[PDB]
Amino acid sequence: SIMIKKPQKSKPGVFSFLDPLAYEIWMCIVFAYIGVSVVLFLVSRFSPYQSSESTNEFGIFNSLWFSLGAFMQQGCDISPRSLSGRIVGGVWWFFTLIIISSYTANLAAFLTVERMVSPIESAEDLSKQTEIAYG
Amino acid sequence: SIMIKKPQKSKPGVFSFLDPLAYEIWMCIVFAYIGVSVVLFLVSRFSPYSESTNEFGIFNSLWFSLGAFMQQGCDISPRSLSGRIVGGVWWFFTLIIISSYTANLAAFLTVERMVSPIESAEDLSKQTEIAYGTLDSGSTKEFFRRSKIAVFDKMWTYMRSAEPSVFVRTTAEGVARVRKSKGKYAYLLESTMNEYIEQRKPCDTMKVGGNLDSKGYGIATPKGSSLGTPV
Amino acid sequence: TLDSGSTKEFFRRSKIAVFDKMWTYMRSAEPSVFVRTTAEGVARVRKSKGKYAYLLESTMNEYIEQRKPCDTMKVGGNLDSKGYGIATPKGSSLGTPV
Amino acid sequence: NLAVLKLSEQGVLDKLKNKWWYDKGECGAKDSGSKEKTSALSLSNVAGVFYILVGGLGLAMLVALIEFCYKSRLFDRGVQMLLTTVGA
Amino acid sequence: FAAFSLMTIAVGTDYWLYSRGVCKTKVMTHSGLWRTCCLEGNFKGLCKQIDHFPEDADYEADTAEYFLRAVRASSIFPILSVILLFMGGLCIAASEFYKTRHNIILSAGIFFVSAGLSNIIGIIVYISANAG
Ligand SMILES: N[C@@H](CCC(=O)O)C(=O)O
Ligand SMILES: N[C@@H](CCC(=O)O)C(=O)O
Repeated sequence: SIMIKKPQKSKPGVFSFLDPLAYEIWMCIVFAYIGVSVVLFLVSRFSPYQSSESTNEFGIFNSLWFSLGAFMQQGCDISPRSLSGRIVGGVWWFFTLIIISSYTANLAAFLTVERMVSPIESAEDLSKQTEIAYG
Repeated sequence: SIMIKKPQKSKPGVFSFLDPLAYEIWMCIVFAYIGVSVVLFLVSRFSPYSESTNEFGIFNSLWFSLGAFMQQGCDISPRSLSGRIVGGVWWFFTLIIISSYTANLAAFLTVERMVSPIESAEDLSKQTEIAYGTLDSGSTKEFFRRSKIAVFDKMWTYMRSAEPSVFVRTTAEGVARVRKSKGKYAYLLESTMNEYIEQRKPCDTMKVGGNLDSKGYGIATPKGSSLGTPV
Repeated sequence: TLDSGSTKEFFRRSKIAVFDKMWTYMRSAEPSVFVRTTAEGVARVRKSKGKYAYLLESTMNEYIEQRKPCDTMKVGGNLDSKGYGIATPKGSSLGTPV
Repeated sequence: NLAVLKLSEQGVLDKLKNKWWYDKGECGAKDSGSKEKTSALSLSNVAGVFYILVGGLGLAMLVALIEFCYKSRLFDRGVQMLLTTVGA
Repeated sequence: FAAFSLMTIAVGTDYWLYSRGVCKTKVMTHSGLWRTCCLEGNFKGLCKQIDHFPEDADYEADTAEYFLRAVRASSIFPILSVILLFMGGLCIAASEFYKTRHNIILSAGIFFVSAGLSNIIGIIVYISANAG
């Protein structure tokens, strides 16, 4: 068997808050966040028929504001105000209910972890590197 | 039974709801509140070009940030680009802290009970830290000498190999020794003595574990006299 | 266990009290808890639906775990330290070169 | 040869190994590995959140500074068709 | 002026915290920025200048424990509050001269804002590397 020293308890780093959800889920979040806002932009501003276009207040940037607003639990001032953008928005509300309730289930367990580092185990870097001696 | 010093438990004070965040975090969340609201003021009233068009100010902003922090909504929203791009940061900032707050308050409201040390005397055979003794010229001290159960044998081995004397001469001697040993010397006695010492002031002692056997007190007579059967 | 087996002899000669009560239950059995070959007990546990456990050696155990249909499982730890060896008749000349 | 097998048969080796390795569990993790502490959150846990919070402020202020810079002093409906055809 | 005075008094200081440590090797501690000065012992008031040198498992480029120490035992964020604070104090002092351009004192307050933003970072990193 190989004896080495004790290591020191590595505390979690800076960007650990996004730790309980794996990166792929975060990727799909950003993609769905773009898609929902763009689809909601498309449903409005679609020649609504002297107000024939400015019936709503949803531009692309207002929608980009609304989706981010509805995700983090504080709704904005405006509302979809017509049909068929709202069966986007209700599905997005269902999405933001099911996601962050799964986010905040055991968050405090992920900010005090302190797992170890373990440089070598099956030695073979004692062949490879030149740094750590052994006898 | 086994008597030890009762560890002094802590009571929840009056402000026992500010517990799952420390006072450093409580002052930094106060600082950053002021900072975010005054930055949102600065970026709003900045001569855009007419001037009274936007609705924000120092006062509106001071309770906008509060109404965004505690989830109670608002009355208005930042409409300028940098106002929106500063508001989203505060929206992200609250979602990490207040979630941590509730999810940890659910951890403080489950348990308050201590982890209960050297119970059931097996770690009294295992560890070498806390000592323990009996009464000299005593039936318990004789019982561990004559006992053949292996854990009791190792306990007798530790008691006979002692530096200094783990044994005492009278009961109150060992009582005072455990009251001053600060959890470094256990004590062995009988359960009636144990519960009587528990039911007195200063109540700093404690019975741990269960029992070990079934002894019994009796009336003793000389062998063969006539008092035996009437007693 | 297996009949004509070292484990079945081990529980007969064992003196630890839990093993003694296990031997008592094994000798007081209705029907026979003992089997004749290894695959017999394998099939018996595969069909007993958690009503008949089985005792064998850990190498047999991990080999049966690493096959299809993987419906078996090793539980607990070990119990002792046996060992396989090469066996020779007593006194012949093959002993020290083997 | 006949003696060591008796001690292997009767578990005396197990008893001695337990006595001289496992009854003297002294240091740390063997004893305290199965206990529980609840929590108390310190600032060292939550620091990058404040870092992000402060950096966002400077970014937002920098945005309005160059906004006031530009408005102190797409394009060509038309070439938007060029932009979308090269983008497609 | 009050903020500049209080920040300079706060930077040039031996007394921020109080804990239990040593004075000078090879105790209730009157500890501050780098002069971890001490009292209540064999001698009272010998101010050892401290920096970082642990005896670790040789963290090579462990950045959140290294670059953090680098910003810690060289106060650059707390010192910059003084710089911006006097830089804006000059601009509010230069308000009277070169006036009637109605633009200059806007530049002043930005320094006062950003100095606080530097201060709040300095406090966080100091509390961070006290427990670091
Ligand atoms: N009844 C016991 C008390 C002391 C002991 O338990 O050893 C006796 O007289 O011996
Ligand atoms: N190696 C053992 C296998 C059977 C058993 O463990 O009882 C033997 O030949 O006896």
